[PDB]
Amino acid sequence: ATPSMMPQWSYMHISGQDASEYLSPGLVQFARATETYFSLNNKFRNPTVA
Amino acid sequence: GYNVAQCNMTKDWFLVQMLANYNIGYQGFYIPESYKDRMYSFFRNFQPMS
Repeated sequence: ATPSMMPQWSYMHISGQDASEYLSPGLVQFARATETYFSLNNKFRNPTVA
Repeated sequence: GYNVAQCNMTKDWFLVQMLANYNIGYQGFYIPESYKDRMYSFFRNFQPMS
């Protein structure tokens, strides 16, 4: 079935939106502002579906 | 016990060199990528002996 049928898989980031979506946009801009000298590009996993 | 890497070097100097040549160290340590580590770099020419 479509994954959004069950909410848990959406809650644990198993299926649903990506990294850039659920975050409050201020923090996304913050991360994109300091990619070099203080990373944050691995603190959240964004799923994929076939 | 300020020695590290099983050599006679204090931690602080190791951290300073790693930062100044790779911006690496505030988030652990690992092996920097090849193209960012040329011949005259720090890491390629560091040998501890005992």
